[PDB]
Amino acid sequence: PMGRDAAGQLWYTGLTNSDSREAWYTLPRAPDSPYREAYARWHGCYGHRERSLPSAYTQRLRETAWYDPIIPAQYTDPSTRWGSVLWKDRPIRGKEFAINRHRF
Amino acid sequence: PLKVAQTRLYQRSHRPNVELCRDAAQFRLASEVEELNLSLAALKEKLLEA
Amino acid sequence: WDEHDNRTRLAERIDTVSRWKEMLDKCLTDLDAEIDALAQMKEKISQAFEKLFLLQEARQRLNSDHRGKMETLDIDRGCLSLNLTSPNISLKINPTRVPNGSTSLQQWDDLSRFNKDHGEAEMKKAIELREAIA
Amino acid sequence: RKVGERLQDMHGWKSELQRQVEELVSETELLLAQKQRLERALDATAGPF
Amino acid sequence: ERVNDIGFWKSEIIHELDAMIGETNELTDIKKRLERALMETEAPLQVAR
Amino acid sequence: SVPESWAKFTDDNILRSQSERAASAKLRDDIQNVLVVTANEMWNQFNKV
Amino acid sequence: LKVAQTRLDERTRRPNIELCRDMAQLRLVNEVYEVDDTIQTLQQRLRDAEDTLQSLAHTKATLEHD
Amino acid sequence: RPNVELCRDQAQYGLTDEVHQLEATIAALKQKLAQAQDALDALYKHLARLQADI
Amino acid sequence: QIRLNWEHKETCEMDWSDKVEAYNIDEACCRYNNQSTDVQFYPHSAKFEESASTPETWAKFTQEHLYRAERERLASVNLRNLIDCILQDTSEDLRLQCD
Amino acid sequence: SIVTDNLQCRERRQHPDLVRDCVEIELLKEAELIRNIQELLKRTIKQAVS
Repeated sequence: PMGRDAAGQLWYTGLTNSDSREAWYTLPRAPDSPYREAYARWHGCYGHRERSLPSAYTQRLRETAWYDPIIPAQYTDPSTRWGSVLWKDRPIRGKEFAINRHRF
Repeated sequence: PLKVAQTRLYQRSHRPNVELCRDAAQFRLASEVEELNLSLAALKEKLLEA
Repeated sequence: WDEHDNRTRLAERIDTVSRWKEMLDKCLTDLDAEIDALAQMKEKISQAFEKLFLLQEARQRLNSDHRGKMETLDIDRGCLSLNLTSPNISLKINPTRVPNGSTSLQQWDDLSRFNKDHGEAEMKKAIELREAIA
Repeated sequence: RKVGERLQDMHGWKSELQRQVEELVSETELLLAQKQRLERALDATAGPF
Repeated sequence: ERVNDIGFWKSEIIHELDAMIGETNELTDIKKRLERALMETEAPLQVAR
Repeated sequence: SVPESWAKFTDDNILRSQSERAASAKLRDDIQNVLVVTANEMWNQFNKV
Repeated sequence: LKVAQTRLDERTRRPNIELCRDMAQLRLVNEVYEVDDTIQTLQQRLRDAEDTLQSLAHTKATLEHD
Repeated sequence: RPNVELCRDQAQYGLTDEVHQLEATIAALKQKLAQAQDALDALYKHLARLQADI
Repeated sequence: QIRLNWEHKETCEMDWSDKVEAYNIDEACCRYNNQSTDVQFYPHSAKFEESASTPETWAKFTQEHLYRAERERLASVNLRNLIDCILQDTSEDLRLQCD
Repeated sequence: SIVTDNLQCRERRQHPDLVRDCVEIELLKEAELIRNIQELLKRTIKQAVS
């Protein structure tokens, strides 16, 4: 309160450090338990949507910066990053011109 | 009629993005809610003096 | 469950119409090879010219059918691409309506097989023309 | 009564957009036949070349 | 899906707001009952004196 | 912020509002108890006199 | 490229609590980088098509004379 | 789709069956919502009398 | 012109598809009474509310959409007239040179 | 990675010491300087490949 009555009270949040994940052995609920239903449902649908992205895009959604600074990943990009080779065929009358010497 | 006016305001609030409007019904319902609250307060004062 | 089953039926129709498109692509490039070979011994001759005319108009009819298959695959792939939470979804003015060009499955694929059979017919008749002129 | 008058105006504009959508359907459906005639003319001009 | 999550959070907020308004006008009612009772308790003091 | 941090912030607000509703409910029940005890005490002393 | 990258900037006017980074930021930056890459490869292949048609025109010039 | 391609496949029967199921589904859900709000009204109507007689 | 017709068609179809839900909402608000049930205490709405339009601005938005729809229909008829003249010119000019 | 871990660790403090002191200013300057430097390195690697 804001009064002459005043108390410095600490309070701990619900799904942090006080609740657990669901299972059939812990099935129905205990009414005394801080089961925060809103964060539980939201984080369930968030995890369902979260599992689709690959792992570098998961660790960009973490707190500390363990991610690779360059945005395109190694295992997804078909081209080499900062590769110097590029086959340019000079047009000369006579011999045969061709394309895509990178992937033959 | 407090229940009637509040439920009408709620169902009118669940409207799509362009048909949600600053309507004549909205001003009448706001005045109705205010008038019902003041009338209820006067009725409670009469009850206490009774 | 009903939405998943509708996705399965739509993908089945995609897998039918893509097969028809690729096999008509095969027939189209075989007609291109045939017109070029018949030209290369054209360079009896009146019969060669008039079956060149028949072969050209058959090629144009299968070309029209091939373009129709192209746009039909584009429409069905887009219709499966669209899903929950996109802006295009709306209540329609008349969802249930049978339009003017109503035809059935049997008549549709017998028509497509019919113009393919015509194509193979003038290919074969052209082959004994090829061997008679040679 | 305020609810009633807003309902009447909304009904009128809904029916008007119904008429406009139907007319645009009919206009596009009659424009497609010119493309059919165009393609037939393209065939019968591909022959004379 | 992002704007759907925002809408879910809005609905949670407005639920708690409705309950909160009910609490605060109940407590104002109890406070005015306490004031009326205080004056009624004040008068027998004058009687006893 | 990250979406988990954003969602935990709004649930912390909702739990604070729920806690304050709980404190007000306990306070109003104790107001009613103070009223009934006070009335009984004054009337008992009145009747002894 | 128009629609995706102005979608990004028209999103990023957000206030303090909802100034965040969801999956939409990451998917949109991947979108604009890959559309940019498609632009460069189609530009290069258009350039090589122009060179091929130059060779075709040159062979026409030397063959219609002979 | 154009003139030769309106094929009337299995998809049109599937879609009309889904729509035809769906108006009945939404109608039954509105009916149950009305029933539930009627029940809440009845519980208030007796809670008032209990609260007065106490 | 066919695809441009389609996209203004679905845009005006959006502006019509709002109306069915809003009309059902206002009709459901019309059928309340005092003796009827299903009215309740929802006290957020009087204190706090969001606004997006006035009736004249809503009507003006509908005029803008319907105007652009009618322009896009009429431009198609203009191009159809050009198609008529061009194909008659093509048939005449090929026949005269062939003869 | 080291800088962002310092940011979250120092932000997890208790109530009578959650202070925007000079340490948090220097940590923000570190985050900005690191990201500018590594993006400049990215562009320089592109030019050296070209």
